[PDB]
Amino acid sequence: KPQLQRLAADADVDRMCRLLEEDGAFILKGLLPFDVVESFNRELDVQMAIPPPKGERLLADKYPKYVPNVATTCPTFRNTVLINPVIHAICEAYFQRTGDYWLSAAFLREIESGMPAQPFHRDDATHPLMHYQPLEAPPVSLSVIFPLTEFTEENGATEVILGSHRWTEVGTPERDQAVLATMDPGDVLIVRQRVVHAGGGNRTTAGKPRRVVLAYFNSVQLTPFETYRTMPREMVESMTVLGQRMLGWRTMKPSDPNIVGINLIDDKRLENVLQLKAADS
Amino acid sequence: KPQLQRLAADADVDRMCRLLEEDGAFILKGLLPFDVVESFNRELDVQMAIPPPKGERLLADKYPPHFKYVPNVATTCPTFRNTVLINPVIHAICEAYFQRTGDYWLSAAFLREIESGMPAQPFHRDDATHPLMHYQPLEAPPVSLSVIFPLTEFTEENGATEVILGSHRWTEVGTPERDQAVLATMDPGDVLIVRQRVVHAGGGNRTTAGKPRRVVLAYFNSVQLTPFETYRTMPREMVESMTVLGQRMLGWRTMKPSDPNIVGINLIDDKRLENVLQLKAADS
Ligand SMILES: O=C(O)CCC(=O)C(=O)O
Ligand SMILES: O=C(O)CCC(=O)C(=O)O
Ligand SMILES: [Co+2]
Ligand SMILES: [Co+2]
Repeated sequence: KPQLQRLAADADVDRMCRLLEEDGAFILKGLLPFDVVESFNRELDVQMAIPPPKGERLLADKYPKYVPNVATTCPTFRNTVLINPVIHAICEAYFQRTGDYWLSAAFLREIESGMPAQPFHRDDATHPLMHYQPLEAPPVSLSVIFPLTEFTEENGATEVILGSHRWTEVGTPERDQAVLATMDPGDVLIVRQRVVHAGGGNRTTAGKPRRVVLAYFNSVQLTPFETYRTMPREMVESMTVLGQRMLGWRTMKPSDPNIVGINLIDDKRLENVLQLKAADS
Repeated sequence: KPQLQRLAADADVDRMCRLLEEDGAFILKGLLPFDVVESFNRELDVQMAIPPPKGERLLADKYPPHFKYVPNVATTCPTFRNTVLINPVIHAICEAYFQRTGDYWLSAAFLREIESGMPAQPFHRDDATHPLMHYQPLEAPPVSLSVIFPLTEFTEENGATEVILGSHRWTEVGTPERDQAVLATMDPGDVLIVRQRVVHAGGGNRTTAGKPRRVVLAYFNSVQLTPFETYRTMPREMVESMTVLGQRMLGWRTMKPSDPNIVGINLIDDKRLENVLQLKAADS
């Protein structure tokens, strides 16, 4: 079976745009240096050391390993991994027909030994209107998957069904129609809208949990699933302009016919109503 | 030639949804009281009195000088925020119309005040703020609804909004002629409700004496779509003054798109936005 193509971090973005249309996904090898991986990894340990919260938990009081919206608690994500110039090179070429994009969610899944595999899916459930966009329409969503520990056949490496954005519906494919996304920490797996995929769980026995940070970059026409509006101004203003636009703190622009912009108030740019400073203001 | 159907404010909502299905639009007669209309205009007058720009006007700079514009009236006009925006007949229509998509909220609400001698608007669909709407099949769950408020009477002379009935079924907006449209001639207090994908335009003000035409447009869209105007800079005493419904409309609460989204949207820290904010509301 044709496997996921592996490209170097400085590969040709024109080539990456062809892989996403042909196969539906590709892999960047070693996009992020290991010490950025280790920084992010030690910042998530801090979060998994947080006391259990004495209130509701939307996806977590839903179940009997989860770190939501990692951009607000891990400075390594929001100030390094969020603004990776290769990723933004891929998003600009990918989103060229639909316009500006921003971060709709970024969270952590940890999969301990003995956990079952994840069902086949598309990342289409949060904004169900995507279910009804035809294949030829400008894409509105792009999945960016960061292995924080090794992805293996044995620990549940993500399974991607190549070319499956051409199916109208998911149905119920069998694990054997997919290929594995084995990767080193620092690698990245990019997944096109409508491509069927599934985490593999962790059939192992010895205690080594698989770690994956999942970032969904959507058209700015699509409401961010995570709202980053409660960040402190002081944390917001030490980000770059690029980061603030991802986290929804600036006015944005879908491609024409939206000839004005989006996320604005007082007929002014949100960053000017708030008089927002930025690290690269 | 068939016209827009005027209904009673107390009309069955199935009747309303039905007319949005085949005609694409209809009018409610006498939804808002006159006392509600006159103070909205007073508040708009307070805002119209303000000289407008020492600089950039994102929307107003983008369109010819054929109208005057007051943006995001929910933040400056108490009558809209506390009465018009939470009108139950408007919400009965929305809850029935957005049944398949789940929660809806307010993408924008603004005043248009059109001066005599301005030319007619061109026939558009309101699928430009979110261009992905062009691509939904007609039969897919709708994600946008336009609510058009006469703040003066609408007449053939002042430019009552021109609606082409059934135009949401067309493949393309195309090259439409004026007498394809029927006029939403209305009096202050009525409401024009216009389904997604209906082709339409504001008329030219061909009056010679009297006050300009005023219309307030409110766009309710699925909570899946990003609001054009963001109400996140309203004062906390102002937002806590609103009702739960009013706060859900203006983006201050976690919302729920239909399944397969079984979690929601507009949340943080895996909790509801209003919980994280300890947000009081007027009726909870
Ligand atoms: O766990 C993985 O590697 C896949 C996660 C995923 O695709 C999801 O959580 O939707
Ligand atoms: O409907 C009206 O009269 C106002 C004009 C309009 O529809 C628009 O600006 O989109
Ligand atoms: Co997924
Ligand atoms: Co319009």
